Amino acid sequence: MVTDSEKVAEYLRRATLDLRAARQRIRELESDPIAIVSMACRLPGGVNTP
Amino acid sequence: MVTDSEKVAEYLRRATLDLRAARQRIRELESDPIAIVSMACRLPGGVNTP
Amino acid sequence: EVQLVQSGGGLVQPGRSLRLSCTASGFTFGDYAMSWVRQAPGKGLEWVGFIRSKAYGGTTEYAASVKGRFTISRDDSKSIAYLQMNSLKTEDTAVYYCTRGGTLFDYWGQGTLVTVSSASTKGPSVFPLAPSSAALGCLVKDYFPEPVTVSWNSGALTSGVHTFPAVLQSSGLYSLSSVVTVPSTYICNVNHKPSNTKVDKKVEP
Amino acid sequence: EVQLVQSGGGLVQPGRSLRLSCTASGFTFGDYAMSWVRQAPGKGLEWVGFIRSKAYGGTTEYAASVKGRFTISRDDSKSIAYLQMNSLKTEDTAVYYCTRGGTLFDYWGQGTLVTVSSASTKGPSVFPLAPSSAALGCLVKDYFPEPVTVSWNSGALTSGVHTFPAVLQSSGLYSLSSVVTVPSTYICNVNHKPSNTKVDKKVEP
Amino acid sequence: DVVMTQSPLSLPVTPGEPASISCRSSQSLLHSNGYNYLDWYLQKPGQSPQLLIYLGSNRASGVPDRFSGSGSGTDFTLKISRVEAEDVGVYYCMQSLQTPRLTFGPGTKVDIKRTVAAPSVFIFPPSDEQLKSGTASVVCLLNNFYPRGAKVQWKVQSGNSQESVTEQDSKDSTYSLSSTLTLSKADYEKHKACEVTHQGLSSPVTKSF
Amino acid sequence: DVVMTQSPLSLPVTPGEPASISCRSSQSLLHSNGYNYLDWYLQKPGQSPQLLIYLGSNRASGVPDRFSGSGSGTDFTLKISRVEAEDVGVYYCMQSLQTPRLTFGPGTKVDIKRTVAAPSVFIFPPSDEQLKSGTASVVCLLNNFYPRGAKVQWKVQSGNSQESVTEQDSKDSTYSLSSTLTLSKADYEKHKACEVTHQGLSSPVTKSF
Repeated sequence: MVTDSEKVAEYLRRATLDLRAARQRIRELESDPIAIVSMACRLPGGVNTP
Repeated sequence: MVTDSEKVAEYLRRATLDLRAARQRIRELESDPIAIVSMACRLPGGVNTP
Repeated sequence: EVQLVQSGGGLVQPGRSLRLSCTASGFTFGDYAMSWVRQAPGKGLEWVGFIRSKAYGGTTEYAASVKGRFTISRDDSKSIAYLQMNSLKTEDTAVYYCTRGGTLFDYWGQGTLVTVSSASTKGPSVFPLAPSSAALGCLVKDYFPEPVTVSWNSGALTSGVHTFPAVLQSSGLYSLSSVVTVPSTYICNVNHKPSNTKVDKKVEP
Repeated sequence: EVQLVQSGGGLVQPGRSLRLSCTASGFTFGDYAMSWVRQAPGKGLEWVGFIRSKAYGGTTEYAASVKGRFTISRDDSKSIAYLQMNSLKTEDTAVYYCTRGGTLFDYWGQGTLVTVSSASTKGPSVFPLAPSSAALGCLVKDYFPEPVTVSWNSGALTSGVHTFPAVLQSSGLYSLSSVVTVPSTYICNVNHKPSNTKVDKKVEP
Repeated sequence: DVVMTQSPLSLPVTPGEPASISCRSSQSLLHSNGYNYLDWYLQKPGQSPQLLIYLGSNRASGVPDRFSGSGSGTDFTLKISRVEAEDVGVYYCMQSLQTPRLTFGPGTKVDIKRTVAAPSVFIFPPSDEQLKSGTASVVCLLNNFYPRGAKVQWKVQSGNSQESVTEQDSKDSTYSLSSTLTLSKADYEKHKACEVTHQGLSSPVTKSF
Repeated sequence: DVVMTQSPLSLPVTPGEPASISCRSSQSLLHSNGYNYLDWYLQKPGQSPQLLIYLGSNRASGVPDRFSGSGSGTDFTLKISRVEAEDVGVYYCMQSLQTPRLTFGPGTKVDIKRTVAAPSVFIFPPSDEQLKSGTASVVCLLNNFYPRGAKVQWKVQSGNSQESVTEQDSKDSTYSLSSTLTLSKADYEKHKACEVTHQGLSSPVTKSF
């Protein structure tokens, strides 16, 4: 049978994983890095590509 | 002296409070209710107040 | 994201062996105990056994009904949990779920059906359920294995139709019945791929 | 937001009593054990005692140095924890912190200074620390209670100044010294409000 | 000294409105660490089980926040603030004080609330194509009733009938049932009906050849 | 059988750069539940203590995420990914396996890294205004050194000196110290200097009347 410590390990793990997922979600909403995937342009002197 | 359960109670409490604060932060960033505190207007026919 | 991908079941004869696998992805498999839980058709969920993580000794426990026939193992390098099933019996027929956790079952595989039977492939027999005085149907009897599909009028009639779950008879063959309601031009179309059998039958008094 | 607001300390004579309070806001006080921790001037943090929440029996524990003189209680209706200190001794002089938690001290009050002394209010004596051959200062000796402030040239000279923490002498009176460095027109201005004493003194060989 | 939980057998629900599932244990689940060792699971039809709530009142990441749990000691509740139609299935409260749990138990069958409806019963006789074989199948159908729990008895009997039930209909929210009495052509000729019961019926109902 | 922790006595740090504080316990802090019962606290100068990390590696809500902890068994580390100047103070690692904790211990004194500097020593004699009173104060000043730890001895002695030290200067990041030898005008006339030590000095240093 599972001891009390073995069960606590699983519950506390779930609580810290819940926290980790919430914190990741905060950081995405606030400061997720944004890729510049490409560029295009029309500029003077025929500068029509980057 | 404090038992193991009494100490676990305090640690698990901190983990669930950390989670609760993170979840509240998510809900603020995503869907915090916004008060309309006042209004003003200029509309036809001299309708210059709400 | 967390995934538990199950494979390795299917049809097996009594006395024979099967090994089910659960392939994990998206978490550290080696940190979790892993459990097997099974569900006989139309019944409740029964605990089969579980294996502890290496952090807690890597040992197993088993339900008394499978002890000495089933064994659980794990491969932490491939992130796979196994259920080795020997000396299989008809009452072992079930969907077998793998789940993460030994006490808290916080993520579950999609399940693997294991059917233990000595039956041979057999096309069904169709027989009509006709009225007399607003309800008729077909009886699709004595086939193996599942499934068998049933439409009415080549899928034109759907309203009022009820196709029932198959039942397993004492003979080892399945049987279902489809019905539909209409008062006062009625065919059921029965299809059993495993034996390459198709049948249409008209229902009237 | 969580707050722990401390009050009730100050100056007290040996043998007398004081009750410190910690008034909590912004959380459910009644769910937490509450602890007292103290810090003698310039020393480490010493555990004084704690009280359990009602959920764990409401009982207390105490450091052997305060047992039988100090008692902790709580009022869950007002959200206050108390430290009752009787038979106070000079070595009880300290900043007393209240903190939430009996094992994990996850939120701390701002601290309450408790000074145990039989000394009378006494204005300081100023004496010069003059050079001979780039550093001079003043010695501000024999005052009570703290604090005493020190500027140089009515706050015109700040560069190179070092005003030292007061030290408590065996007599029960404090003494600090201020110094400043300049090579090759130098007054220290000393202010001791509790006795309404002001003093300026010129430093030269 | 075995620790069991019980919850209601069935619970009709209405989307838009709240629902509550009660749970009682044979023994306090309150641990010295302050938590109740009680978890809630859901098995949707044709899906695998999923965790909802752990240690009485903690909602796992990703579970919709319309689910919450409360209670203490021996009495617990799962609350849905506003039911959605996708919430039907079997809910289980599972104690974790004593392990292993050998079974999840019968759980609470949640389905769509509707007005009671009685089974429209029908009896069908064995076909002649089948009697030529050597066996006789006679069917008794109980169509569109609510809630589940329609019973059938035969009188040509025991140990020679099998029954089957549909899932709750997506349209009218009712169930249907088929029973099938099986005897040999011999034992069939040697005689010359099915008795239904159901709460939506005033009194039992029979249908004979 | 008492459970103690030890961390380094001092740790100069550089803002912009990482810092690590090690911790060793006399006994494993690993519990059967999988966690190490080790918490980290910080006391900034003139402020009350604050929690940073609990159970070895969990960061409490509101603590800056540049702080983390790791380790297991008897060996633990607090890591600051990039130190800020506001991070100076005393760090404490505290075991929670055995309670109560009677003391927080000496902790690790974190201050601003700079190049070693030796104390510019000065001796001042008692004033005449003071000798008229009846007591003699002679001061020995150790100005602008680094790190802390400048020692002073007197030879007119023991039990008649008191010393004081400033906090790390906001500009040059050094410390200063004052010692003060106190004897009666009697015992003072009856004789007719202070010996410093410090790592930034090649050898001890004396200054006499």
